[PDB]
Amino acid sequence: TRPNHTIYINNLNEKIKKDELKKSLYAIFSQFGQILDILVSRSLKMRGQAFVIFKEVSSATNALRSMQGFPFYDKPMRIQYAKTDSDIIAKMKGTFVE
RNA sequence: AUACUUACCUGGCAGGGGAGAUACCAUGAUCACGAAGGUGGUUUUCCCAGGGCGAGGCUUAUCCAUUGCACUCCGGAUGUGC
Repeated sequence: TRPNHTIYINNLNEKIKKDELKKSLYAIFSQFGQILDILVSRSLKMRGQAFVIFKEVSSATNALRSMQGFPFYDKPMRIQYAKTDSDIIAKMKGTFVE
C-alpha cells in the first residue's frame, strides 16, 4: 500500500506466453514512464503475475492509478505497489541485502 | 498345394570384421635347464560396424490444480514427433 518503484500486477490471463505478456505489458505501461524491467514467470507460484519496474516512483503511482481495472486479455488488471524493492532498485539505492 | 519325372527357358566367382599388443595358459617343441616365434586361447589398445538398456532433456495439445509478492528453472496427468 505504500508507494514503490515497482508495481505488482495480478489477475493476468494465464494462457498467454511469457514474451508476449512482457511485450504487451511494455506497450501499455511505457506510456507512463521509463521502464527498467518487466518480470514474468509462468511457474505455479508466479503465473498470473508481473512486476513492472519503473525508474521513478511517480510513474509507478500514475501507472497504478490509471490502469487499475484495465481490460487486459479479457480480464481486469489488479495492480498494487510491490511490498519490497526490486533488486535493481535496491542496488541502485545501496539498500541491497541478500 | 506337396513330392518326383520329362521337356523348354535361364545360369558368373568369392566372403563372412580389420590391424596392433599380450607378461599368462595350451601346443607337455628331439640333444644335456630354455628357442624366438607361429598357431589356438586369455587379456587389452587402436579402425571401428551393427544391436540392447533408456537416466535425462526438446516440442504440442486435453484434463486437473492454482488469485499466487517475485527477482537462482522448475505443479500433476495423458498422448504424436525428437
